[PDB]
Amino acid sequence: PPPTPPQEETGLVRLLRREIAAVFRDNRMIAVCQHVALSAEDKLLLRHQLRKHKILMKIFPNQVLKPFLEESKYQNLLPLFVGHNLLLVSEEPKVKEMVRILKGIPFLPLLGGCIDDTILSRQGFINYSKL
Amino acid sequence: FKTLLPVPTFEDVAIPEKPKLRFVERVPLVPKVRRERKNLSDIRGPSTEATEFTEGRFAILALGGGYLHWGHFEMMRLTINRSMDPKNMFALWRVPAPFKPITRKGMGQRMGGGKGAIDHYVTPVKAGRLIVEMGGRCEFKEVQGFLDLVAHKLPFPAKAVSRETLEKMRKDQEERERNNQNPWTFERIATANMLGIRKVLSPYDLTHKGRYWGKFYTPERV
Amino acid sequence: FREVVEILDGKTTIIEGRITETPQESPNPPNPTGQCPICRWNLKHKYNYEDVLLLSQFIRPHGGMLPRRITGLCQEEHLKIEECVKMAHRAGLLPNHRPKLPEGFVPKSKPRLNRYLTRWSPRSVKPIYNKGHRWNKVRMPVGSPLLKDNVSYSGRPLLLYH
Amino acid sequence: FKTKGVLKKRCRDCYLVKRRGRWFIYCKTNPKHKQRQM
Amino acid sequence: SGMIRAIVRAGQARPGPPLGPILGQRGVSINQFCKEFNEKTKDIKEGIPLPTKIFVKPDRTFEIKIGQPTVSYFLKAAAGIEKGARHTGKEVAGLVTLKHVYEIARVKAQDDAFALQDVPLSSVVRSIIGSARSLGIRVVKDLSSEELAAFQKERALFLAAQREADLAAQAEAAKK
Amino acid sequence: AAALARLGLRAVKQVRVQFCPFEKNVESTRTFLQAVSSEKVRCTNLNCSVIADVRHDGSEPCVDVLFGDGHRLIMRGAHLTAQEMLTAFASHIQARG
Amino acid sequence: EALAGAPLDNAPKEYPPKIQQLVQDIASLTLLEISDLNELLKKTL
Amino acid sequence: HAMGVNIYKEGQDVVLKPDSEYPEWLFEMNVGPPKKLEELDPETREYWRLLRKHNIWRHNRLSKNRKF
RNA sequence: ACCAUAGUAGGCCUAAAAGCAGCCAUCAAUUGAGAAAGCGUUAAAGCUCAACAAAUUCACCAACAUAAUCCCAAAAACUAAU
Ligand SMILES: [Mg+2]
Ligand SMILES: [Mg+2]
Ligand SMILES: [Mg+2]
Ligand SMILES: [Mg+2]
Ligand SMILES: [Mg+2]
Ligand SMILES: [Zn+2]
Ligand SMILES: [Zn+2]
Repeated sequence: PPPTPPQEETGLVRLLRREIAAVFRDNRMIAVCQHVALSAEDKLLLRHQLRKHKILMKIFPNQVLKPFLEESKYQNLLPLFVGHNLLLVSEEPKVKEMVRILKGIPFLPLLGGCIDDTILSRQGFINYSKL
Repeated sequence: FKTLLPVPTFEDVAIPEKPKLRFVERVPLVPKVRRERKNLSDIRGPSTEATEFTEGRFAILALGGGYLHWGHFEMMRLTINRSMDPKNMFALWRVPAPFKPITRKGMGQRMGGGKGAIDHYVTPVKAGRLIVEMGGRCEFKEVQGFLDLVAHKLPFPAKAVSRETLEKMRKDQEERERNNQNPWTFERIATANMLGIRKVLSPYDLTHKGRYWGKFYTPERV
Repeated sequence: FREVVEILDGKTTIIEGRITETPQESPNPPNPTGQCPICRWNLKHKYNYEDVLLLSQFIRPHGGMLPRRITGLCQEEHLKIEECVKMAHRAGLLPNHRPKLPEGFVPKSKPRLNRYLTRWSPRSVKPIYNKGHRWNKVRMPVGSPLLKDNVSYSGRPLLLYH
Repeated sequence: FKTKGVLKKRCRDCYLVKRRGRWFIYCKTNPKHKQRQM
Repeated sequence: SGMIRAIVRAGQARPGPPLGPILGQRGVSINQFCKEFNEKTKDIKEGIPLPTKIFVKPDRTFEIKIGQPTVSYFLKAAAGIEKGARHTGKEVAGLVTLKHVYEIARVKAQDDAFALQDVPLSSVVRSIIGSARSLGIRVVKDLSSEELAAFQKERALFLAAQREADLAAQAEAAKK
Repeated sequence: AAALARLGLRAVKQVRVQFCPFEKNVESTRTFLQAVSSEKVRCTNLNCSVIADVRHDGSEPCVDVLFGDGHRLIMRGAHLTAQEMLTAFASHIQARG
Repeated sequence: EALAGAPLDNAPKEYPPKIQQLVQDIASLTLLEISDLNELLKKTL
Repeated sequence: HAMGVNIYKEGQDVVLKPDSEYPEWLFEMNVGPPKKLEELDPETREYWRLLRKHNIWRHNRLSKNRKF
């Protein structure tokens, strides 16, 4: 191969890195939920039902999310992000209220997550909920 | 995910009034009475005049030699005028209106009897000359798209070019000729009259260097 | 090499992937720095349509070419190998790489015309009725121009048209 | 079908195929877009 | 069978175009909708045309959702003008301040579209300012005394320009 | 996801997808999930439910689909590719139904 | 550093080291430090 | 309808709050100068919004030649 | 492959101009989607493009019918050729 042409970070990449660092700092509950194709109406309704319990949703590209997460303390979440995904952000978490809405839609799975530094599968969220 | 790129911005482009192409006249206002002999030598070989850009960044470039008559001008004018945004683009004639008288005889005449009568006028165009020059706040690609039509409908072979494209192909042209592996170039042989080759060559060849033959120009010829 | 199996049991159908053993690249290549599979074995400009042992390594059990990103061939050499495989098929080499169809082996056709180095496909070619004289002559293509860089031991270039 | 010297797609549904040693343009939506290179 | 967007004036609903060709083509009763729509919109005496979302069902029955009135109206009223600028940004139509945009904003915050969006009022105000840009209406930070110095100048200039435009439109109607 | 919409999913009863997020091999089954869960295929028939079974320990990803032929099609994605599952799904569940 | 690997339903018998060393530091105290402990936890919570 | 507002009529047709009642953001928003590309900081999100917009405009201009 | 929701039928002229006879601005929500690059409508509605996310072998241009008694050497891709 030709010698190595190092690529340079854009402002986009740095803004995303900053934003994601802040995202992992602030919210106590970060729940990975596979992004699923819905009507715009239904996605808006979902965002609003999350607005009622104050929970926020966020979406980042795998491109800039994966290296950040493999260098992060959170690297055990790497196998989760291989497909499409949606990041559920919660400050001052109540999990049972998120599970309430996720229950309404059967085809919209909750996969992994971390609640107050505790990395859990869906069953861990079912357990944290009943608590 | 794909990262963006800075878009080319034109703050420096000043659009002139009457951006569209001027109407050109079928016959000059002072019609030539005296019938001229036909230099074919004005179509022949490389072009001297009009080889460079002036205001605009795009052009139609003539790869052959030829004659442009009024029909051609009409074609270019109409096509370019309705294919451009008069706000964002302007065009310019790099070619004079047809000045050169060309004769005919009535079909069915015997040979001899005199010269003919003046049928129409034309403009001579030598290979390497810009026909039409378009500037604007445009990117090259749009202009290229519709300019290639006009280019294709001209008598000679022709291309659509930008400043970048032109300098690209000139540097490529000279780089091809300093790369050349075989010792034997048309120049080297002709100038030194090797094999008495001058016998078969024209004098003009010493300048043309085998790149131009008649009105034809083949760029591949080093 | 991963087989996909399908079973029908009592109105329930099971489809499952199953992995078999893949042979591996031979231990010691002559030009290990070499990028492309052909080139690190020093086969560049050497293999011809005739070399089957090489060609059969990229294709499918049913006779078609393997895709490039899987094989890893330099683009150029991929095209070359593809040409050669077409030619080899047509030449009646790799008889075991056709698809198997229990009915169609029975209905004989006029015994296969022996051919080799055939660039086009037999069905696509119009007979040339007009030939033409010495100065304008219709020539019949033989082999492919993709191979015109093969090493010539005679020194005379291969003849691609007659 | 029209025999043409230059083939070009007249819509997004045209596809471009090499058969019987020629190039073709087949279109399922508008059959009028069919073209056979000469 | 689908949805319909209908922008309709306050106390005005009539069994003719737009409603006749639009709702009549879907196979929906025009009079029932005029009745219900007027029932709901007779309670707004502010006289504001509202965009409304009409869901038209497969059985030819229907449902209706009334939204906040158009920003074009709210701003036409905020600047006190009638019609917006002919050439926008080249000329001015009317003038407003922070207060107008803020009021119109916390009014349109309950709109169907901005309801589901949790966006603060700063965002909606951004939207309304943007909608003002194209309507020919100019914002100013603190304009009040100069709001009236303006209105007494600006209105005279808008009357001058509207009379000049009406005269030139008479001359261009005659030349045509 | 487009080829499923054209094919009229209304012949199906119940579709569940059982997979294990932390395994390395589950991408295929996930792709299948997001292809069936899309609005087109989901709105072709409302009589069909799509259930996502998410477990950590199960260790074997699987797809089970019942339809009104009295038929049960179970494809275990392990080494199977997404569009192989979707093509199998198509030719199986359309030609029969 | 890295975080936990999330064991789950089918087989998880495993409780954390922290809980065990805490119940071990609780079991090693005399009842005067058990009543001290109880008071210091009753006040804060 | 039609309404002619003066300093008497613009305040009488509306309820206009005091200047201490109105939020901060209302004064910060740019009235008439829509921002340019050079002006914005490349480390700000809005810059990239604008760049995206310009990229779209560019693509749109380049697509003027579509045969389809 | 994939996907499309927001002020809003943006302001005007016109019987109607709802992204898309024309003229002027071209702002603004959302991670993300132009006051819209093509089709479409009487005005819509409706299809696509660019946008997110998903991914990523390579992809700029290049192709062009024919004559009159009967086609017109035969043939041939390697054993070493300045
Ligand atoms: Mg020509
Ligand atoms: Mg934006
Ligand atoms: Mg797209
Ligand atoms: Mg013919
Ligand atoms: Mg013969
Ligand atoms: Zn290679
Ligand atoms: Zn077509």
